[PDB]
Amino acid sequence: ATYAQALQSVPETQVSQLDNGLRVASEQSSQPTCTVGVWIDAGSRYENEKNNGAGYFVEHLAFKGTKNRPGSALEKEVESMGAHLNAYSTREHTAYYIKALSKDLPKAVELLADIVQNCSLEDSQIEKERDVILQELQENDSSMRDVVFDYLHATAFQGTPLAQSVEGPSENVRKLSRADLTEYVSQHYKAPRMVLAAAGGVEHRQLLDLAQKHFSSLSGTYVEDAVPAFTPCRFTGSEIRHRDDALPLAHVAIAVEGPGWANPDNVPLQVANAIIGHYDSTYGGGTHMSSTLASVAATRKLCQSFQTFNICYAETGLLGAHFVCDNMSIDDMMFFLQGQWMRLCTSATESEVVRGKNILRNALVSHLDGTTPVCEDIGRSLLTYGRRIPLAEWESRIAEVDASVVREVCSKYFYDQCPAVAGLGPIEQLPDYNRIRSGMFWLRF
Amino acid sequence: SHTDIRVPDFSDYRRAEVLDSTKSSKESSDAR
Amino acid sequence: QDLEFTRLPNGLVIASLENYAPASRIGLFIKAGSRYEDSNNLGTSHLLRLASSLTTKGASSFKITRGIEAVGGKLSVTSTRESMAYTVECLRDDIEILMEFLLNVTAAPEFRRWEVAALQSQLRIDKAVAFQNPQAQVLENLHAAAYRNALANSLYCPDYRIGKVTPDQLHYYVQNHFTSARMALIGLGVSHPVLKQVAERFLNMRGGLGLSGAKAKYRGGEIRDQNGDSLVHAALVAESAATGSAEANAFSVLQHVLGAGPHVKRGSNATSSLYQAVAKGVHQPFDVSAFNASYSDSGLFGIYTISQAASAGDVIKSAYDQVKTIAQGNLSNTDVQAAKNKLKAGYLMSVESSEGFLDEVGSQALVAGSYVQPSTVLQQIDSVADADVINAAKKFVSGRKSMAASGNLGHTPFVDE
Amino acid sequence: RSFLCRESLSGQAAGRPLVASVGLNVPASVR
Amino acid sequence: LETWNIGVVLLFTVMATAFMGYVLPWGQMSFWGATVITNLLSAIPYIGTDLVEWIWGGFSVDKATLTRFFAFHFILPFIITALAAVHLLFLHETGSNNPTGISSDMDKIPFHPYYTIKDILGALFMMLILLILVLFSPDLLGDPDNYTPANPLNTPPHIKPEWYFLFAYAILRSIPNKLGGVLALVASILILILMPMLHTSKQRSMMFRPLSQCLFWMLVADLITLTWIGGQPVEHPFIIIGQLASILYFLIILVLMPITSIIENNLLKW
Amino acid sequence: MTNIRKSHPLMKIINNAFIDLPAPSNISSWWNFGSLLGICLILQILTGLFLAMHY
Amino acid sequence: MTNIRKSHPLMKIINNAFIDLPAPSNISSWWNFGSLLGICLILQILTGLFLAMHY
Amino acid sequence: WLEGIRKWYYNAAGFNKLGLMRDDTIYEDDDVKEAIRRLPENLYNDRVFRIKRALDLTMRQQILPKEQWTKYEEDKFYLEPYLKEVIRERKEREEWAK
Amino acid sequence: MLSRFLGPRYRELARNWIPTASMWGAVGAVGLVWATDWRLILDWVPYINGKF
Ligand code: HEM
Ligand code: HEM
Ligand code: HEM
Repeated sequence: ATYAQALQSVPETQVSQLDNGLRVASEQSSQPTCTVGVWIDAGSRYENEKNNGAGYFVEHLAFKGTKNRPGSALEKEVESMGAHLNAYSTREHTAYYIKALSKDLPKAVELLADIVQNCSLEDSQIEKERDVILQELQENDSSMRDVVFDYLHATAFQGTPLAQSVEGPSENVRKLSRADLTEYVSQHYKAPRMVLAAAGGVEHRQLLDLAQKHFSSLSGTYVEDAVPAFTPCRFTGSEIRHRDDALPLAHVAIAVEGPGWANPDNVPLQVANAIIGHYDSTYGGGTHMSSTLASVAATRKLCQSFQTFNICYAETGLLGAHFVCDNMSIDDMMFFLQGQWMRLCTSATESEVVRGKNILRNALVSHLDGTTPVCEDIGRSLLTYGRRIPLAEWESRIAEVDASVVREVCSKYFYDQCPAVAGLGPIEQLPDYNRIRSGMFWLRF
Repeated sequence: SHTDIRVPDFSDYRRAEVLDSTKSSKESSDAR
Repeated sequence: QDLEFTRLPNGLVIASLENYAPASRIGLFIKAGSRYEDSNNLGTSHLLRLASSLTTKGASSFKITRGIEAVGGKLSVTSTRESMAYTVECLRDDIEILMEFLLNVTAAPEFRRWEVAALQSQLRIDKAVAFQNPQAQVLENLHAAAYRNALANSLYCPDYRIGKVTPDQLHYYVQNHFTSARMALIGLGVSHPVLKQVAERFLNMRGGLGLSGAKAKYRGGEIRDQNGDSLVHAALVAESAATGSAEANAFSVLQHVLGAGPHVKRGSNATSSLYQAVAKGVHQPFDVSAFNASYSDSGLFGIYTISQAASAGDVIKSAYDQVKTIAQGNLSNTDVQAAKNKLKAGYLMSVESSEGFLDEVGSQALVAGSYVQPSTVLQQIDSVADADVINAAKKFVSGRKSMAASGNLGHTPFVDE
Repeated sequence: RSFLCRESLSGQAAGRPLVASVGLNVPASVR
Repeated sequence: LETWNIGVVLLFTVMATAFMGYVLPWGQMSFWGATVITNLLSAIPYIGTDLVEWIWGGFSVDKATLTRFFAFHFILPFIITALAAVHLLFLHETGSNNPTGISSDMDKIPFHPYYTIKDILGALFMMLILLILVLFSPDLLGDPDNYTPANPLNTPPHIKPEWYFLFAYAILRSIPNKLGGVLALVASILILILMPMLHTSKQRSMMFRPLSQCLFWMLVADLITLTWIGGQPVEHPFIIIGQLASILYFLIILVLMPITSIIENNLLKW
Repeated sequence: MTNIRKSHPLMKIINNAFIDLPAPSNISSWWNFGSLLGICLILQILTGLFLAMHY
Repeated sequence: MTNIRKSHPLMKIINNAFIDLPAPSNISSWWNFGSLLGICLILQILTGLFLAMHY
Repeated sequence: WLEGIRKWYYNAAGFNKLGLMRDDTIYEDDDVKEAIRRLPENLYNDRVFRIKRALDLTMRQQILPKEQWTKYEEDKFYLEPYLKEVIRERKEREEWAK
Repeated sequence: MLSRFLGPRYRELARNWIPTASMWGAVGAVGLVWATDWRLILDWVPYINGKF
């Protein structure tokens, strides 16, 4: 049973669609557990400056109380059958998923229907929840990677809804009344923009009939006329530096415009990203890792941890790197990291491209291990691509990637493109934006 | 507090083409 | 499409399952760890865990790193206080190369002097990074204050041994605790015959049961350290049973009756009796959870608590009183059913991931030596009655205690009260 | 991370013995 | 490598400066040696002729060339000083090499109390030699015909350059092909650039390499032979001796030394 | 409070050049020619000047 | 492995004196003259030399 | 035979007169420098002292008495295994980069 | 030396940098012809040859 044989044997992703529009998608297997969740297309992108932070508030109040389950009773039902209920809200998607046994499927779907629909939104709990978010804002302020990435988004997509943080400024969260949230729920928690996903010991017919008998009350209209449209977001190459010398370590994230969820150029670029690799001070590979940047960093003890990212939204993305290093390394990595990118833009050997392809295949096949990652994959893919990409298709697209393709796509996205630097901490040594932009092009090429 | 960090408007200094919510940074990158 | 559990004459147990998954993981679980560390070789296990890439006999460090990376596989050495689990994952068409790599690393190392001297700094780096989470310090001091020896030894090299672990210590540890009898070879995504071939080809050099470690004795002391953190991390435990007994399952059920780990994100733990009991009382940010640790010969059971510095004395007290109520027969059968359901779900849900299943099979092979399907585990869990939980609570309450704390201990009570 | 809320603090307690893990291309982890 | 290459550049600059300086006093030797040496650049293909007319500032070494060489001889030594400073910088980045050829980082002594006085003694000895030369026999290393006003309509019986150039001039005379002669003239100095590459011996110095020691002294004797050959006119048997010496110089540097080092390592188990 | 020998910029350069520069112990006489070159250069720069003053 | 601009000895001096030298960001045009003088010096050294070849 | 020529060469080389061993006279390139770093402490200390004594003798332009000359038979080969391993590792790196 | 630089991926890098190096050489050739004012070549370019 070779790799290829296993790929065309992975269960399918049967997809259905009720009349209201809610797309039901399941993925049967043999495990006695399951993971059923609803992936809505809410997020900070669909939020104006007046109500930014509504999605976070709604996610907070989702599990608090319902009309049918008054409150803690919902938590009691979730805990009595051993299910773990979770929710994650991002800049584009917001989802609720219950991790429960296969036998508890009829009850779990009912619980998700109650949350996404008959949410109480009691004013007393709103007031209680108002402080919690404020505390969580300070906690996130302590999370230096998160604040650096929020700086990245703010300075890259400036003047666009994407620049808005998911949690929202700590002024909107102090005025968000019940009225603002109710419009968010009635305007974004709609059936067409919803995917009921499940994976594990789930039967697609069972999921379809449970959806028909529970989520039928979901509405597809948009009240009077208001249909929140998709606003394309401009990427304005800029920089932001919040220099705080008290911070022990300096975080710098630099990213250029990457593609959207469409534009198969993601597959080559990811391979290119895999060639750059990722490093942490506790790796153990040392001065032997195949990635040139990782080997240099380990040899000279340059950084504490650098990671390459390919954050991808519907029409644009932030493709680049983020590294954590001391005060007297920030410039040096700016030399090497950029020096790495241009190498892939001018001379990418087939050997390292094969290595990147293998790394990408491993990442994809490993990330889809376990019911919860599979459910997340289904819910995210149905919203981004409109269909779950089978692993065989991923394998084919990876196979079509070679050295010339990587060079072309990198030169198309990396070469001579203004970056979106964002730095925090003792970032004095961080090269000036003109120096970074100059480093974005090579005088040999 | 990091969520309260909003970039000031640069529309005064911004260059002609890149002045809107339209993408204008990929297709007009070559021009500028 | 099933799990074979062959055992060799040497003692190696080869377990293999062909799930026809796109990827494959091979794990070598050795019954070696901190508990098998005498007073002179402390920290050797930590260095051995860190020395997963040093130059072996037939594969240099450069070749090992490059070969594992070209396939894009991963090589982890997950370790506990009683077992060290080497693990390698990659695509099923390439598993043989990294199987050879893993077998060279685990059965024929060289431990060159310069490379070990280089790894000495990684020892400290890893210890600091792992200790950035307060739970690490408290959980380590808990064993240090509970067990006289054996399990008391830390997973991390003590500060005075950083820079002193000689290669001779590593060689002694390998050819004393890596013998065939105390190892298990588990494979997910691979066929049994090839696993048997690689086993009898490489792991057969080392035979016997190896140097057996000593038993664990319950000292029942305190290790309290003050480190300025506003949050106090207290942990009060008592000698529970050892895994593989009905008492162990009773203690496990008691853990979920008391409540351990949230189930609803940003929830309130309605069913958790500890959280509800403490809530009546301190109106401040806190957390309290039952804590069960099951080892080969002994085990611990108690309460772990994160609280504000001033209110800690209440949280340790009130939560403790809650267990007292359970000891006096205040456990309704409904809570027993809820705890059994939570425990069954938690077990079935930890074998969900392929890595989780691999670790479960490795632990079963190392400790018991025979695979048990989840149905039998659930049957054993259901065999637990209320009287067994009520005992377990009696054993916890009416036994010598062991407290480990952290943070500003101005108001944290001592074990005597 | 700094924790100053019940909801954020929830789950930070420990109920299973400490288990360390290091890798070759994966950062160190603990549980 | 850096210090050695900078040294080669310094050698070229010093040789050019000395050539121009000897042109300055406008003797018979001066004028005629300048004409003979500059006329080599006519051998360069294509541009060569133009180049000569460029450097001559006209059609022959004349009024223009004298002042031009004066200005160049004035400016060049300061460039030599700058290059010497760069040379000392590069050498200090690594430290000097002892006669044994082995790193001496353990037995290092401060420069001031010891090598300043050693260098003072060296300067005293060199001043002794130079002052003997100037005070007792000044026109020993020169040529008497240089004490005659330059007359372009008559040449001296012999046209020889200064002594420190004859070693190369003989090489020039070896090859009848004029362009080949100029190329060998340049290569005779540029060989020092390739010299670091040709090093094949496991050891660094020649302290423990007797075979290479005999080879090195063969090279020194060969250079002395070329210097002697340069002075004598182009007649039997100086022509054949000059060809043999010129061949042997490159044979020793390029072939005999690396092969000797290769045999050398084999003679010592490595 | 410090040596102006090893703190003043020019004096620091001179010190690292030929005052406290670590030199090999067993340097033979053949190395003296290094300085014997520089001194010659200085002399050549000196006398040539006084020649260009009447040439 | 390392940038030549900040590892090569001569290039290190050039970098620390003309490339990565931290200069104030608000120096007016009056600070340009320090450059011009130097350039003028070069020009004076240059043209004068070409004057020395026919004077 | 050949070994007689090799012994004659060892005698005529001269590094025996200084108390030096064969490996002390080797040029210190990057491979040799890394090999020297890799040496065990007890060998490294003797290497450093032998080198320093030799430099002292050459500074005073002297040699040890004939009795304290490293004999050809007694000329051990301490740096050879470490240098061989270092060269092997470098060759592996170059072949992988190929 | 040359043993190390003779490789599959080394020739592949050479091939990658062939266009840039070749047309850098073209840059040099055009600059040399221009600065030198090489009449032999400049007599064939249409507009420029009118200068002579
Ligand atoms: C302008 C004339 C020169 C001056 C002023 C000069 C200056 C110096 C000085 C002062 C030293 C240190 C003393 C010494 O080791 O000898 C030195 C070292 C050196 N010079 Fe020169 N030098 C000149 C020409 C050359 C030439 C022509 C070469 C060869 C191409 C050269 C190559 C070296 C080398 C290799 C060293 C290091 C010697 C060692 O480490 O043992 N130099 N130079
Ligand atoms: C690099 C060091 C120098 C060398 C090797 C050098 C060499 C020479 C030589 C060989 C001559 C011809 C001597 C003769 O007539 O027989 C000469 C002449 C001359 N040099 Fe220099 N020179 C040097 C530096 C300088 C400098 C720096 C100057 C200007 C300050 C200078 C000015 C002159 C003048 C004016 C003459 C003509 C006077 C005469 O020839 O006697 N020289 N030089
Ligand atoms: C510090 C920079 C310099 C200054 C300020 C300077 C200034 C002058 C001035 C004012 C004159 C008179 C020009 C005239 O009246 O026509 C002059 C003439 C001359 N300078 Fe300079 N000079 C400098 C550098 C040099 C250098 C480096 C050289 C030699 C390479 C040189 C060679 C001459 C010569 C040969 C003349 C006479 C020809 C003439 O008068 O134009 N100068 N210089």
